[PDB]
Amino acid sequence: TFVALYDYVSRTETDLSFKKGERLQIVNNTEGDWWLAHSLTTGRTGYIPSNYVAPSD
Amino acid sequence: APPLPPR
Repeated sequence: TFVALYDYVSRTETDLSFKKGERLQIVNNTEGDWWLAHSLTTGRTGYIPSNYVAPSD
Repeated sequence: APPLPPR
């Protein structure tokens, strides 16, 4: 479980848009430093830039 | 914000 440190606006049809503070579960790293993530906050799933999140405490 | 990684 990770937390968003920034907002992120989707730039592709498979990205996940998220707000700062959202809690995310990492599904896989099938896009490299782009991770497939599921937002516990919104229920959506999509790719995120891994440098925009950090582990939940 | 930091730069987006290459995809």
